[PDB]
Amino acid sequence: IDYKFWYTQPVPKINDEFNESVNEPFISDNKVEDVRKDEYKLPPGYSWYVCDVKDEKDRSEIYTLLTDNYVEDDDNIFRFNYSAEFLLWALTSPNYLKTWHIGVKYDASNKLIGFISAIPTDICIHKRTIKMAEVNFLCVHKTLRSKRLAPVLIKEITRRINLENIWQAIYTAGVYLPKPVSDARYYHRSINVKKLIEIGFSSLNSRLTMSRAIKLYRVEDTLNIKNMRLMKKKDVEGVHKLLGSYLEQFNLYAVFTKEEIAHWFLPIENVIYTYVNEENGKIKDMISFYSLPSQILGNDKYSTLNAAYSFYNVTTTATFKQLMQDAILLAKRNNFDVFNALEVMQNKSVFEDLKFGEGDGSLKYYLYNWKCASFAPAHVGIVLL
Ligand SMILES: CCCCCCCCCCCCCC(=O)CSCCNC(=O)CCNC(=O)[C@H](O)C(C)(C)COP(=O)(O)OP(=O)(O)OC[C@H]1O[C@@H](n2cnc3c(N)ncnc32)[C@H](O)[C@@H]1OP(=O)(O)O
Ligand SMILES: CCOC(=O)c1cnc2ccc(OC)cc2c1SCCC#N
Ligand SMILES: [Cl-]
Ligand SMILES: [Mg+2]
Repeated sequence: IDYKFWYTQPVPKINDEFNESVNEPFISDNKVEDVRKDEYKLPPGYSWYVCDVKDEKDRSEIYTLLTDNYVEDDDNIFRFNYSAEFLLWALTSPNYLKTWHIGVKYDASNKLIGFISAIPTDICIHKRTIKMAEVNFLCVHKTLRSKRLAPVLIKEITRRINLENIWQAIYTAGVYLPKPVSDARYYHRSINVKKLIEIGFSSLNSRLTMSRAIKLYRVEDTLNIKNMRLMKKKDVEGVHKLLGSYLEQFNLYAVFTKEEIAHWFLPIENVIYTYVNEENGKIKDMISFYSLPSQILGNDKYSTLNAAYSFYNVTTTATFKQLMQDAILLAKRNNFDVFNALEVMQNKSVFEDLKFGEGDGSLKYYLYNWKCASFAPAHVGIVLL
């Protein structure tokens, strides 16, 4: 492809490769005073809108746009269906900016037809910590595709981020764009196998009959780490220490403050689940996963796939395998149908033993305005929503 938008942006060209001695911006010495103060032009009949995600009705508009128009799998079986409470959690992290939650309305109907968002975070890339924006939830209504609206949303959010003297961003996508810093496949561990077969995701064969599949994926309802329990506010200092220490080994990770640990990990039912093991007043192990249902397109029995996605997991008292077997059990106890994980951090090491299957996509990780060496996905230490 020609990437005629992306080639105007400060990202690597498709054949660029940089060695470990290079870890810097494409464009440095940027000046906030020089940033354009005018909003980017939209086509006639469309207007910018600043969404207030803490207002239930604006949030509901974003929820409806994404439910009807967001990411589908390659096979068009599923569309992601982030909940409105999830959107509130994802977008109102510490020191978030309302003005980075950008909608576009079609004036004649007053309906939201496009969205993009970012939140601020400190990202460590090859041992250099940089303030970045983490961009997510880019969406154009399905009736307005291939009209070049996405570059207008990208340029408008870049402008507003640059007004805060932030000049780098991190983002992920299942599409290939110039140019990933790493690329991680999805893997899935079936929990409710019969439902996964019925909706057309999992398969059977003459060796693996339905009863044999159910037995294969059966799990014992006993934790390997007996005192794993939901995280509470008392555990924030300990989680900050256990996770922060663990993440320092990776080539790309977020540098969480204590306030960020409280926001990203304290549990919210049907949104984020974090469990900890406390021994002697120290947090020695943690499991976390978030809820991301998919709408099952056209299905008359099931409308929703409830899926848990692995977030951050660290063990110092058990094996990683035993930890992840406990995460699958915790997701099963919370009614999830499947447990999904990327091949980042230590995860790929347990996929075969814990009977995960390889999915069809991969998720590519990108930086904006940063040149550096790429690296294998076990050296990625960040999970975006
Ligand atoms: C310093 C601050 C920096 C801040 C900004 C950082 C960068 C943030 C970047 C955003 C990160 C978002 C991360 C995130 O949200 C997580 S990835 C999920 C993105 N959302 C979806 O896939 C939802 C369903 N699809 C859509 O809504 C549309 O297809 C979208 C809106 C995706 C494209 O709408 P469209 O109607 O299909 O297409 P046009 O308007 O005609 O636009 C065509 C151009 O858009 C480029 N494109 C397509 N998909 C992209 C994607 N996923 N990222 C980046 N760029 C993407 C494409 O390559 C082409 O450019 P090119 O001609 O050069 O090839
Ligand atoms: C059954 C296992 O879960 C998925 O395969 C799944 C479900 N819903 C989606 C909706 C949109 C979608 O867009 C790529 C993918 C999925 C996927 S695969 C990649 C995410 C994971 N795991
Ligand atoms: Cl322009
Ligand atoms: Mg378009």
